[PDB]
Amino acid sequence: HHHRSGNLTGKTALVTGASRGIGRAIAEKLGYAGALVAVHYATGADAAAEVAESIEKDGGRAFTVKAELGVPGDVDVLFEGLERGLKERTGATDLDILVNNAGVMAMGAPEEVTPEMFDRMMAVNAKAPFFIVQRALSVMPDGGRIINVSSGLTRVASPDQVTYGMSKGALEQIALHFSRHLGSRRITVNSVAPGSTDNGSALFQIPEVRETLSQLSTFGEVAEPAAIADVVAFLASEDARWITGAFIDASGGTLLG
Amino acid sequence: HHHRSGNLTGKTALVTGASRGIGRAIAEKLGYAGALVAVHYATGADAAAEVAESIEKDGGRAFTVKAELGVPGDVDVLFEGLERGLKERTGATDLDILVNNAGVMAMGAPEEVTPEMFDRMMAVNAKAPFFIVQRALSVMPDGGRIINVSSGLTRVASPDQVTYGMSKGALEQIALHFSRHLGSRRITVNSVAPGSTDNGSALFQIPEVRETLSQLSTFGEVAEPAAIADVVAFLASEDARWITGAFIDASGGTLLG
Amino acid sequence: GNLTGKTALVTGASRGIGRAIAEKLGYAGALVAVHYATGADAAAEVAESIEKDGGRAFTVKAELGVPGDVDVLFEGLERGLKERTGATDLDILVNNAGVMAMGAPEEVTPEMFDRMMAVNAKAPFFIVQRALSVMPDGGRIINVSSGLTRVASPDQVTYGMSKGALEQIALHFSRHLGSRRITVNSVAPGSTDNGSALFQIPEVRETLSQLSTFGEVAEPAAIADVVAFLASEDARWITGAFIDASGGTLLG
Amino acid sequence: GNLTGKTALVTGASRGIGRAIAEKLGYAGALVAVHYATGADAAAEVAESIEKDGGRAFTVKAELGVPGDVDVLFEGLERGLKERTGATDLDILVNNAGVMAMGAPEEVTPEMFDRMMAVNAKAPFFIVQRALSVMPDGGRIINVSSGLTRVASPDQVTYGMSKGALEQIALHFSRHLGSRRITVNSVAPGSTDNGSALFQIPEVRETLSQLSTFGEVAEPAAIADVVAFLASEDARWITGAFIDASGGTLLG
Ligand SMILES: NC(=O)c1ccc[n+]([C@@H]2O[C@H](COP(=O)([O-])OP(=O)(O)OC[C@H]3O[C@@H](n4cnc5c(N)ncnc54)[C@H](OP(=O)(O)O)[C@@H]3O)[C@@H](O)[C@H]2O)c1
Ligand SMILES: NC(=O)c1ccc[n+]([C@@H]2O[C@H](COP(=O)([O-])OP(=O)(O)OC[C@H]3O[C@@H](n4cnc5c(N)ncnc54)[C@H](OP(=O)(O)O)[C@@H]3O)[C@@H](O)[C@H]2O)c1
Ligand SMILES: NC(=O)c1ccc[n+]([C@@H]2O[C@H](COP(=O)([O-])OP(=O)(O)OC[C@H]3O[C@@H](n4cnc5c(N)ncnc54)[C@H](OP(=O)(O)O)[C@@H]3O)[C@@H](O)[C@H]2O)c1
Ligand SMILES: NC(=O)c1ccc[n+]([C@@H]2O[C@H](COP(=O)([O-])OP(=O)(O)OC[C@H]3O[C@@H](n4cnc5c(N)ncnc54)[C@H](OP(=O)(O)O)[C@@H]3O)[C@@H](O)[C@H]2O)c1
Repeated sequence: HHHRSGNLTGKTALVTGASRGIGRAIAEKLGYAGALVAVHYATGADAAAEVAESIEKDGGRAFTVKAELGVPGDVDVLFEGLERGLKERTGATDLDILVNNAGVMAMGAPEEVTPEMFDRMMAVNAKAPFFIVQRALSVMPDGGRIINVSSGLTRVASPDQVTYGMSKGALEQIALHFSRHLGSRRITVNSVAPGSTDNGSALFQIPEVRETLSQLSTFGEVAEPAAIADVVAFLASEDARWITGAFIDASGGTLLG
Repeated sequence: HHHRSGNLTGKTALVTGASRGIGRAIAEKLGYAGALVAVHYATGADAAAEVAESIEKDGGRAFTVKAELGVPGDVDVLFEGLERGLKERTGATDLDILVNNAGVMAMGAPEEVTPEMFDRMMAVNAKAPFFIVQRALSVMPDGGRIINVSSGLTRVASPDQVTYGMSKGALEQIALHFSRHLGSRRITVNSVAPGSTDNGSALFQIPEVRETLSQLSTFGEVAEPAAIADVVAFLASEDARWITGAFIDASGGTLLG
Repeated sequence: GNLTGKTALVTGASRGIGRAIAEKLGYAGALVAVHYATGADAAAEVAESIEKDGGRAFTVKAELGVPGDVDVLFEGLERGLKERTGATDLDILVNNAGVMAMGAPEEVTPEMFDRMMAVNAKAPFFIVQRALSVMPDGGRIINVSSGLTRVASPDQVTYGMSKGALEQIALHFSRHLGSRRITVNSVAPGSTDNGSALFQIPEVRETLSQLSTFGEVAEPAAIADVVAFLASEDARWITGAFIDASGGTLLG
Repeated sequence: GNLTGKTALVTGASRGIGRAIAEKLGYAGALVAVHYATGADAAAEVAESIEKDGGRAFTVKAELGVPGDVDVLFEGLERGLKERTGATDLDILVNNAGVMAMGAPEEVTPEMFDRMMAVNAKAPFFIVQRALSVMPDGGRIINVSSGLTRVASPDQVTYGMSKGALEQIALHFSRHLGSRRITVNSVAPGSTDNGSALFQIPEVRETLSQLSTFGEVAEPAAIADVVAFLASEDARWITGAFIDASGGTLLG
């Protein structure tokens, strides 16, 4: 197996929800840069394997980690798999880069939202990222990186996605408070807000929604996942060392009013 | 019983957590303005009665409603009591003004936050306000008002209150998304962000915290609850008809950097 | 009313939003200085309307954006306040006067830029500066901005720049003046019918109405009611703020 | 590097942050126009440093904030680009040049105000305007603002106003230029050691260091690395943004 070197050679990274979509693109980019990437998934193990194998065929290093998030024991399951894999491959449990990308999306009348729907959105999109950050701190060296994938919908009124917006609003608070907490350790903590992005899902196959999504960006297109990944990879690098506690707009001009 | 008239005469209002602190001040001000005020509480029934009686002795109309928020059946319990009281006193269940003020606060190391602590903060401060709004829409006439009491801590990094900050970040999203949803009904939906406010609690009796809280405002004082209530009462009035989807900074210059 | 015994200057009060603000502050009991550049008869009408409804008011001419402007304004203001009250004290300052323009960004000239900045940002700064010498503790400074500082509008970029500058006044002066308990805030109206012919053209009115989540352009009274609140003791704990009075124009 | 074949103008590149930006863009492969007002020898040093490390660069003199400034700048720039590349195409524009000042708000003069606005807001607007005629699709406009647009700083209110105006350029022009895929963004450095004597005074350096959550003032390279990212294809989906490169100065 040939080894491609890059700016993140020697670093380790966890990307949650890396089996497809934006997460996949993030893992691929971090892997290309030289980071040993833990490609996390809930149930898409074949997709996750494809990503990890892609990273390795291109000269990188990667492995998959299964953990359903939003249920009791989730963070323990995640970190058992992560730390086993990191120890096997590096001799240590150190985690340099954490990308909280896994999330769920939903569209529906606000009048129809149930308490169970609210709990699930909040459990996956806000609660799990908090507890993943909390657990990561015990193994993240000084100079680390935490990047939380939010949404432009925290700045664009979208009644049919209020629950989702609430969960991402909570997510964004992680960067604000933890950036200060972790300043002395030089761990940067930032939110990245993608605009509408073609994740290859069934919902993007629907003509009615797909038509309106393209016009949200000032560029008149939805994003390719790679356009979001390139921003995350920058934040994960030395070049973004003076950026912390920030909201980074990667929406292609969706937040212009 | 003598009747004092004001700008809100004929209107009805629910103020959650109106037994003490900011909520009490809000109820008193809305009552003085002529609104029939439902003074809500969880367990401080004697304090709630004192508030309602204060409102009535000053020429207004008020009654108390018990509901523990953040538990199954909470919104049903709340609205059973509210609607019974409104029907008894007005012949209708119409609710003109909704103030989501009830909330919990906590200070502690981020490393020590437990999942149970997170759930409770989110259940009371974000989830319950969402479901209260959802339920209120079925009884709120066009021209109504929804005011959510947030916190300046959504804009000031405060590691020992990250969980609280997350919950208020979620809360703030309610005004953004619902303002658009409800535009055609002319129901305004806004967030108000108090700065540190003397609520008469035990925590304000502690010298160490009380000293640092006073210096957060550019005025070098903590707020009196009445200073926050006067802002809420404005938002509840006709004079604030062109304000919706807004974050209203009632922090006495706490958010200046 | 709640401003009885207070004095106020409302710049650009001869018409539009400023006229509505003057009328509202006067009704609440403030002695209002009704400022104008060339609209002397319209200014006189506003002052008379305030008097007619039981208040006190007078007019003060000053063309803003030219050398000597703030001197002219404050000579007229302070003389008029001293004559009427026995003091030059100014409790409430509303920087409302402003100019608006639409055009392709490629056609903006340096002269157009200077004029916009001179009236919309520079004059408000020097008016605030001069007002500090005569504003008692518990005073109020309210700057009328625009929602266009938050909504990308290429045909109004120079106006946007000027209002972005104006908004910084509240940020920095709120901290400077905290110990005097003078609040300093920006109010951002949405599209508001100022009585100009522009707003009577159906196609233009329709387009502008759709900017608000309410599907209407504002009446000036809707903005004035917000300003009067900020000028009152009810807004004593609001300083350094951006107050969105746009009818939901800033929702994305 | 990732900017090979691209051309760039960095205003105020003779020293400080602009010098670091020029050096970084040149290392990435851009032909860099190193602009200055009076620092000709320092500008020459920067251009030589770029050449020495394998790149291409040249200097262009223009005093900004005076009549004819943009004409002088673009005559020099376009002639130099045409000579070196055969075209006047400008891919990357960095409005970095700016003036800073501290003093009591009561002592600010109209002349001080005009100078600050002329250099920090007006010249960037007219530079952008002129650049549109020679910027190809896929270009980049990056305006260097300041964290002080978000941190109340009474002794720097006029600077704050000027930077608040500057920030509006990205908002409005991002929408104007979307169909050309030219991104327009503001970068906000925190306190950054620009090599001036101010930063060698221990007491001042200590105070400024505490503004960042890292307890240090920035090296110019930390800011330049952010600008170089924005100038690259990696930032193609960032437009109309405020990018906080302040080391956690804006946390409250
Ligand atoms: N697409 C957009 O337009 C858009 C816009 C803005 C922001 N975002 C945000 O970007 C992130 C990625 O979005 P996307 O469109 O790439 O998502 P997507 O294609 O659905 O992919 C979701 C990823 O998250 C994982 N995941 C979902 N639920 C999980 C759970 N409960 N536990 C563990 N993993 C779970 C999935 O794993 P499996 O494969 O195992 O199911 C998958 O890898 C999300 O946070 C989303 O909110 C997306
Ligand atoms: N104090 C500050 O400095 C400050 C600053 C910014 C924002 N805020 C926000 O302002 C709001 C009021 O704060 P405060 O200081 O006035 O509060 P406080 O004095 O503790 O009063 C809390 C009120 O909420 C009620 N409540 C608490 N938990 C409840 C629950 N689970 N179910 C139903 N009611 C519950 C309490 O009812 P009982 O009397 O029955 O217990 C009480 O009426 C909160 O949303 C808080 O987050 C406060
Ligand atoms: N209308 C809107 O949709 C809208 C929306 C958002 C914000 N705004 C802001 O609200 C404020 C008032 O706008 P408006 O629509 O009411 O404007 P308007 O109807 O055009 O009235 C302009 C007022 O300002 C005065 N003025 C203009 N230039 C002046 C100068 N150089 N020196 C002294 N006074 C000058 C005018 O005095 P004369 O009568 O003597 O000419 C007049 O009283 C402005 O700052 C504007 O930017 C307006
Ligand atoms: N340093 C900080 O802490 C800091 C923090 C935040 C933002 N900023 C911003 O970052 C940018 C660069 O700041 P810096 O600290 O690197 O500044 P600096 O060390 O003072 O360098 C100023 C540069 O701008 C040029 N310049 C100044 N006035 C000019 C004019 N009227 N016409 C043409 N060029 C002019 C100078 O050219 P000459 O050499 O010919 O005089 C010089 O190259 C500025 O926009 C500043 O506002 C700085």
